[PDB]
Amino acid sequence: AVQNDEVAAFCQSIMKLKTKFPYTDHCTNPGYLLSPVTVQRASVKVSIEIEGLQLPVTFTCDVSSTVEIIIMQALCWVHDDLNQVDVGSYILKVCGQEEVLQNNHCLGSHEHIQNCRKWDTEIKLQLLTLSAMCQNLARTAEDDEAPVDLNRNIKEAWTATEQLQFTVYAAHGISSNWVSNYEKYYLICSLSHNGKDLFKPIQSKKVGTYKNAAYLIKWDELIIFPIQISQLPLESVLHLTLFGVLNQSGPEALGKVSLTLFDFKRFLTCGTKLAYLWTVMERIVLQVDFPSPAFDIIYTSPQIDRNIIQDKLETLESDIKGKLLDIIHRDSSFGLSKEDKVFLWENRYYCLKHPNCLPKILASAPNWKWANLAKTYSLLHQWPPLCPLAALELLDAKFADQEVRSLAVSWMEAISDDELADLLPQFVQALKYEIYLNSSLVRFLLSRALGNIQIAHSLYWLLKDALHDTHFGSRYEHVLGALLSVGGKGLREELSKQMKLVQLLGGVAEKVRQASGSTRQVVLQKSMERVQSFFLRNKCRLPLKPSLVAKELNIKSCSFFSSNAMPLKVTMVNADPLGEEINVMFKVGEDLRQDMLALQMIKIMDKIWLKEGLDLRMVIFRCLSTGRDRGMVELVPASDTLRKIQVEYGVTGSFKDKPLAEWLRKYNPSEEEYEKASENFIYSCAGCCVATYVLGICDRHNDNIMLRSTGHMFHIDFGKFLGHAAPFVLTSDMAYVINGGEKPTIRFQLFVDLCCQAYNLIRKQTNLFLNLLSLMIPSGLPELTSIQDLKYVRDALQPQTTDAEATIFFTRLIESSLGSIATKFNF
Ligand SMILES: CS(=O)(=O)Nc1cccc(-c2csc(NC(=O)CSc3nc4nccnc4c(=O)n3CCc3ccccc3)n2)c1
Repeated sequence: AVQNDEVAAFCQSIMKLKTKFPYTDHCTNPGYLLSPVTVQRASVKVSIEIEGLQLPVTFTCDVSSTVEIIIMQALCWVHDDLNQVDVGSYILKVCGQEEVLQNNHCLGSHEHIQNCRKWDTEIKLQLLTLSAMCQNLARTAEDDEAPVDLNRNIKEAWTATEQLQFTVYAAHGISSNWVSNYEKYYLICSLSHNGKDLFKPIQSKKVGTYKNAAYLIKWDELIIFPIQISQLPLESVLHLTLFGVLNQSGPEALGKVSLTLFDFKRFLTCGTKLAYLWTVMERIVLQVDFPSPAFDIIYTSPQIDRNIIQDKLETLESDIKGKLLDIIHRDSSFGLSKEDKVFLWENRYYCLKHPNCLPKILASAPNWKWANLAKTYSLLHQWPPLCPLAALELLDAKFADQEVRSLAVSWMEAISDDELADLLPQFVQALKYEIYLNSSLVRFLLSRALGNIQIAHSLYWLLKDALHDTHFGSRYEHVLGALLSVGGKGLREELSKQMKLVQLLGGVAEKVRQASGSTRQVVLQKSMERVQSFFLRNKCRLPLKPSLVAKELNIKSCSFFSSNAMPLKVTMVNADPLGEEINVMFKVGEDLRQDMLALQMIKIMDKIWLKEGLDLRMVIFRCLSTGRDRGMVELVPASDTLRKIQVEYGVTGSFKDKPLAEWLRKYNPSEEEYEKASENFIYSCAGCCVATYVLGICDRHNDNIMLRSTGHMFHIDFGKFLGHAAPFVLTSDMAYVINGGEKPTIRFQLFVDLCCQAYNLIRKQTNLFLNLLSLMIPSGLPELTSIQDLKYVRDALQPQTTDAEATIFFTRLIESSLGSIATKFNF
């Protein structure tokens, strides 16, 4: 009955958000995907199709020049004098791909450009105007005008002395497999804020089902906490963990319930409140009765302190300033001893010069008591703006305060769509630490989605994948409903076709696995015919890369890889005849979400390196979980497992060093071509080695390691992630490729330099990797479950030590990985 009120006011806020994104604004409503930029620290051939020219124009562009000047370098090839064409109208799309280049960005800073250079493929763009560039996704006047629908006494609280108490009445609708399995049941009640218990939990008494009511458990027990309303922060949560002692022939948790002690309008919970814990998907109703005074108790925030605290200061230098600087320059807040905490908290007004340390300060607060909020808030308002990545820590569970979080979101406005897009999973998890449906965060994400179609696309797939969390399933239903609503008729119809495609592909995969031995191909062709029927009545965009528009299935290219998963090779025809055909893997019966995380962490190491001008030539491939234990995976062309290389070589010749080199000589015959390709191997192997050690991917064998024909090395099956007890292994044929001989060369010295440089550049961002892995804890991936799992990664990243002693540390890992051939080299 406030739940309906809360939703109603959300919708009101979301209508008001929409008014800032009118259909007419091409900036915020372009109707097309933007080709992604990743800002980079020389020259290239671009081929541009031009309307009314039989041949496309090919010329050299300074990779450093802006798409804007390139657009008319290309009008200068057809037009001798360009006053009689409006350059503004013209845009540049990638051939085959309904994605448009960003005028005010470098050519070199586009993902599509960096990728072509890496693979040495033809950059193929199309010159065209806004009028002729597909806009089927654009929002309409109807969409903007349309409504938002989804899928008296006053005591203040600081004066309220009433002790927090409530009666756990009953649970209703317990299944009959429960009434057999367990005799008695019991609730563990837990009171928390900032993700931590305020008091030790209180157990209810142990009670069986009520007389003549096998669907009902009745406790009718008053529970009293040793705390009064005054002492409860606004974001205080109640957690009733229902448990069940097994009948003869340790009681198991049967479900959890969340209950905010205040509601969205700051009023304390009064009266009877119902919550729903889910077990299949069957709905049990828990009745908690809170007191009903004649009066409403409302949380009021303290009186604001306007004092501005600078100018004259103690400026003591007894090494106390040095110790403060030491903890300011500490990698992170992780491991920070209670002593380091009080020290910071006192010299906090001296730290005002180093904005990105605020998280250490807030985590070193003595408490979040009403009294002390006034001085913590004063600081926050005079505090300088934080880097968006630094602010991310302030949306973790640790900081539940609504002013901290809302201010973290204001600093984050600074971030580019292009960087947020690779950070969306973390942001979708953080939504579990907003106790209220409306919040600065969900408005920030919904407003970014309105303004940028890649972000709306990715939010879609990530919210759908969060619906499956039984505890937060309802929160995410309302966030999804608001996104789908505010996205328009255009966006939703493509997302429906996209949903429809993945479901059919999943059906096909299930049936192919069910089919046994021969006739598996015949089953694939028969099941694929329904997808053939689906494309006959629909053009559809590819979920993995919605820039690609499939129109048709190519059945004779459609295949199944030979594996326990039996993944399918889905080949599709591009709807643009300027395009190349579409190849993806659809895999069923593996939870891809962890594969997705490995990839993201690798991609962020890439970006960190590119930032500092280090290019390790990394293969960056996409993976999307479409539901639970299924999704679509990018296929890398002209690549093969290490195993398969060694096997092929084993048939002719018995030299262990020769196989990788012989495979690369076959696809790169010229000495220059072989050199270019072994150098791609040096660089990409180095990135792979660093990534393997930091992320703890210790599972690397001849099957997990892949090799593109161009020389680039990469990993595919991230089965073991953050693994505990040489973390990477360099075989003798890997060594041969880097040396380019069986004796060592300065190419091996280039390999170690690259490993160490790249390693230090990741250690300088230790705090980003920790925040990005903590924010994924609530996601329920098996080997990322506690704040201990992070410590292994921090341990691997060795942050106390200089770049000098880290370089010695990693160089010793390389000596160790070489195993027995290590003796051939000099360290
Ligand atoms: C310009 S174009 O459009 O015409 N070329 C193009 C474009 C896109 C894709 C393909 C394509 C078709 S088949 C393929 N893959 C291979 O050649 C190597 S196999 C393999 N590659 C993996 N890449 C990544 C992530 N994962 C994988 C994985 O799992 N595999 C399968 C590994 C395997 C080996 C042996 C038995 C079972 C599974 N790319 C072409």
